[PDB]
Amino acid sequence: SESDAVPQQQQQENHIRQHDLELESKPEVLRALEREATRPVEKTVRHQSEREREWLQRLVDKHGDDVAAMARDRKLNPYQQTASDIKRRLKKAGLL
Amino acid sequence: GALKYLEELSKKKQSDVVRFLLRVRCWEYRQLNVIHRASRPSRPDKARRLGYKAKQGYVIYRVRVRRGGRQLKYQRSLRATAEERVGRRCSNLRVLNSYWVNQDSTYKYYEVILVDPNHKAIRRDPRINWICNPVHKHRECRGLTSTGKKSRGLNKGHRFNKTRAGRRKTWKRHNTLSLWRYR
Amino acid sequence: DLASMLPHGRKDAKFDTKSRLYELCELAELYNCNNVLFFEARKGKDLYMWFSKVPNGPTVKFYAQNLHTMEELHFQGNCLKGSRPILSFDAAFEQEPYLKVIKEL
Amino acid sequence: GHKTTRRVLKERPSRRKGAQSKRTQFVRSLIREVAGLAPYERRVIELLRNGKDKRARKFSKKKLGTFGRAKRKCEELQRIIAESRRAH
Amino acid sequence: LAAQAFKLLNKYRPETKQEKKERLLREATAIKEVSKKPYTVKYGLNHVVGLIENKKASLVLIANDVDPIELVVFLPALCRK
Amino acid sequence: EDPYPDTVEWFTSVEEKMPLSAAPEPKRRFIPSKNEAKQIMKLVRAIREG
Amino acid sequence: QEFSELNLSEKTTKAIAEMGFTKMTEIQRRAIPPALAGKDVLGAAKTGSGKTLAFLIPAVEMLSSLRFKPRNGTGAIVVTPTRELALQIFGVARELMKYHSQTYGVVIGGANRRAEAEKLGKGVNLLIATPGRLLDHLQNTPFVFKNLKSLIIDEADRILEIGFEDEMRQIVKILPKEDRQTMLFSATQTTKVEDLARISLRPGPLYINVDEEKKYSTVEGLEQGYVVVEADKRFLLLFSFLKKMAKKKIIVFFSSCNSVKYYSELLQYIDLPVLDLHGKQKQQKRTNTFFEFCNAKSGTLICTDVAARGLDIPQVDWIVQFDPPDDPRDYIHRVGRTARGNNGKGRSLLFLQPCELGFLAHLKAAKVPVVEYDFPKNKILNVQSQLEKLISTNYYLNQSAKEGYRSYIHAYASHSLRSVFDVHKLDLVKVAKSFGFSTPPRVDITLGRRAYGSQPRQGGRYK
Amino acid sequence: VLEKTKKRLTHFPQRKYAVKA
Amino acid sequence: EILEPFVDPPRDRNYRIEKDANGGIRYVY
RNA sequence: CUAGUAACGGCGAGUGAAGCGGCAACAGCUCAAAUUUGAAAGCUGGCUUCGGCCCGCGUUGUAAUUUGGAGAGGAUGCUUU
Repeated sequence: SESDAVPQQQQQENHIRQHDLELESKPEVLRALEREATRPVEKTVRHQSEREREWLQRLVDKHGDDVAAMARDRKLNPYQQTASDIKRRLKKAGLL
Repeated sequence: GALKYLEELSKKKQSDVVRFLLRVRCWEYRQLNVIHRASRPSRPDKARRLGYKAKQGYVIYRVRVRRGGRQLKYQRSLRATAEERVGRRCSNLRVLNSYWVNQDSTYKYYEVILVDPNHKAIRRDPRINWICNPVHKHRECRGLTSTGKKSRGLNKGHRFNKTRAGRRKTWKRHNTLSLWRYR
Repeated sequence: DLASMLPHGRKDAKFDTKSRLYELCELAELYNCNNVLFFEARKGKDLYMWFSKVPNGPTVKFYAQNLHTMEELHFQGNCLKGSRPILSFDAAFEQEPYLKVIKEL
Repeated sequence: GHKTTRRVLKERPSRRKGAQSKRTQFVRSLIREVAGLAPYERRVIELLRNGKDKRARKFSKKKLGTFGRAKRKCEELQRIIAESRRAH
Repeated sequence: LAAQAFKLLNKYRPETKQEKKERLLREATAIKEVSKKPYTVKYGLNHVVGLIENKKASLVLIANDVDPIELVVFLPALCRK
Repeated sequence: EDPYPDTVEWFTSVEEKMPLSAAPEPKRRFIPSKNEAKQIMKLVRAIREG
Repeated sequence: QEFSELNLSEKTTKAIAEMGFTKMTEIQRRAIPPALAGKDVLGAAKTGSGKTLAFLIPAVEMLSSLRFKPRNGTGAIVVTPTRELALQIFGVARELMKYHSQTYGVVIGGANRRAEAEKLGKGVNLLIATPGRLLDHLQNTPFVFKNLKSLIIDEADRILEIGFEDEMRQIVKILPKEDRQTMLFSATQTTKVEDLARISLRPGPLYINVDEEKKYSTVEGLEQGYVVVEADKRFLLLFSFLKKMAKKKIIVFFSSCNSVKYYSELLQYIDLPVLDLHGKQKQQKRTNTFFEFCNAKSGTLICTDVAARGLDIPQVDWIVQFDPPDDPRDYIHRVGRTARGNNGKGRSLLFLQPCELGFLAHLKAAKVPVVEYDFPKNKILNVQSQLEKLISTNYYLNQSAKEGYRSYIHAYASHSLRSVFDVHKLDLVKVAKSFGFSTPPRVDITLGRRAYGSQPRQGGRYK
Repeated sequence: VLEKTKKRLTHFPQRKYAVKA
Repeated sequence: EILEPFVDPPRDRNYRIEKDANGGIRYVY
């Protein structure tokens, strides 16, 4: 039952994955293609530069783990990146 | 912003200062030859919107053409005539575009933007290698410039039924007697 | 033809249809005219005529259908350009009220 | 004809594709005041200052070719006269 | 007035290509083996007119001999306003 | 009629107090230059390669 | 009765627990059940009673039950008098819908028209808006409102006092009426309120009358202090004031949440130990900071007047009003009483610009004693150099200053008492210099003889 | 080729796929 | 002369107005 | 296919399309209008040990971003090289 009458609620199963689509007695070629599609692939995880690692290391050494303080700092943080940006860079690097 | 201000001047070109400038420049153009070289355009805003670039290989040529009747009117515009004269003058360059710069009681004055196809900066720039391609030889002679399209009626609508796809080609297509195998 | 026939009149052409009828009214005020005869062509095929008493007078719209102009060589008649005509009104213009208004305009 | 539910479309950015921005208004007025007036514009200015509004409107129509253009040009010239009076 | 303006402008003349590349190499070697915003004279017709429009300019100097003169006709007036 | 009249500064008589554009200033005008950052990095690459 | 015993959705219950409100208040206790039942209600609660939550709970629960999505348009419409109350309601609504999926939006005057138009085109289910700008958007911009189901009118007496009668009646006639819950909160019940109610609500309203009838309006037992400060020394005077009467309890009232945020951050840089309270914060830790301020010895609270209306001011030494008061009459009586504060001698001073000296004749006609202050010019701690350096060197300060400046300007524009607080007497250069700028950033201060023979219109459709 | 088009073809290349009967 | 204390101080023609056929405002120029 | 229809015509001779529909093929984009302004980051030539050195063009505007069923800027958190 649809209180608001739009067929789109029937048809449904604000951001979407845009570089890939998340997908859920037959010919041998079709099964081979299906297996090739479903085969796992190498991650090839992107990593970080040496100077970025050094900068994050110094920032952690000085300000501990206070995202507000690291955003507040000027000398160690010339590029006035946001505290959330710093937090995700630290998480990706590995150290808290 | 300066180009926007220049565009507004060109809009109110009949104003006092612009009238004075066109007067002085008309005297200068009459004193110079019929066809002559400009390294820098008289109307830089118009040149920029028409495609002139501050690059080695872009030149402006200023040309004066006789105005008036040919009561048979010469169907080619004075702009097209100036571009064609520029082509015969410097056949080596390619006519990028043209724009009116001044007019008199006997001559009308145009400035044409030309591109050098043999300079490797022009070859490298992927926005101009299209005119580097050999298909654009003598666009002014084949009527491929803006004046050419305007005179050929290359526009969409019922007003341009006979010329939207080529006048002579449309005539031929309508007057061919096509006969199929199974009639 | 009507301009030749009407000697207290002024001819003018190409009124933008996107404009307004009271803008026609300031046009008539500019020309100091107390009556306006508006020709509106629809489809470029059908004529619409507006007779208006300019300042605050009632206006009449008719549709003109069948057209024959002075330049056709089957009329065989000619008169003075601007001389006074004999206005020959029909009786319905004398009984009927909206025909009263049409007769007055 | 057929009964279908109409939707509400997003405002196309192609609307108002002319000019309405304050910066362009500034630029246009500044270019007006630096450049001046055409001979016919100055004639209509003189007519409006003398008070011959009808004559100015007729002259503007004769020079331009359209009633709307004549009215508009009389409008800019009138605000120019008013602005000059305020400035003085 | 011209001389005094030229004195200040020379004390703030832009860095040339030789010393700019030299300081870039300085920084690169420092990276191998801390500054403030550079203050320098701003040049360019479009850049300066935008700066004036945004009221970021403290003083404007205009060449008297721009051979397309339309490039400048509006500039003193816009500066004034 | 005076042929060549003195210009009246009707528009420019009023000084405008405020800048034209309300577009927010981008971060690049308050952060150091990534263009020079990339140039320095390229120079460091060149020095390492000798 | 608590929010827990009232049987709501799990998302709403978790949101309420996260905010921290456990015991329901008076209106929140006997208004939410009828509203979720669906009966149209008129109430006379006073600001600070939690009516914001009391009417947001039914709207949010209804949206969650009806399963609204951004493509369906507006489902709940909030009509608010001023943009500060709009932002307060917006913060509360964000707190409620933190766990839900329906979206909330704000449409206020003195804001980017194209940005609001794009917002509405994208789609908002719960929209808080001001009368005039709301009506303009309904008349001019393309967005979905055919699925509207709930309409709250907050402080309709304020709305009518400001003068949006025509706007509100046009809003009522334009918005759909069938199957629509109508909730209307307004303290005073005047003839304009009677008319607005009779057109708005359905034949059977449920009426709530526990307005605080013991209004202790003090007509004589008050002494109002005022400081006549130039526009470009306002922040410097505030700074010198705070330095000099540190080790004393201070409460300063600002106008807008962005101004509160900018002053808080700037004072943090310029070394002012300060407790702050503004909208973007979390409700729980706002309560924590208020508790700390009440149970502290010294300290200074940076909060806005609209929030101080709901706040219960403890015993403090100084009550300062830096920005112009939102409500002059309520301001005078309420905060003079709360400032003088029972036993301890409490003092309440207001900042007056040289263009704002009509408030003196205002108070004189109001029959209240006033006292002026001197602020010797050499005791003003000139730190404007450091201010301009920081504003020019820090981007986050640049933003916070720009939002604070524009919010102050728009509030001053949509201030009620225009005769004293008219924007056209302000000097934008000096107000920007007080905010720390050298050039005042772009803010729009705005935010006969008809045709010959032109008869009126008896037909034709325009949209 | 232009930088914009290069980035576009780098990040959104032509994909290789099939439609099942 | 602010009568009420805290409220704001209360604060060429070309057409003649007449009544039209439909009981609406008719405009005489 | 519309179609010898509309429309035009010493309305005689005659002239004479187009929308739609079924197909074949199908692919979208670059600019001018913005301040990189915390850094002309762009390009021509000759000199080479071919790796990088100059000269010149150019701010009267060369790189990056952007082109109106758009976009920019911040915040924001995912995903690509």
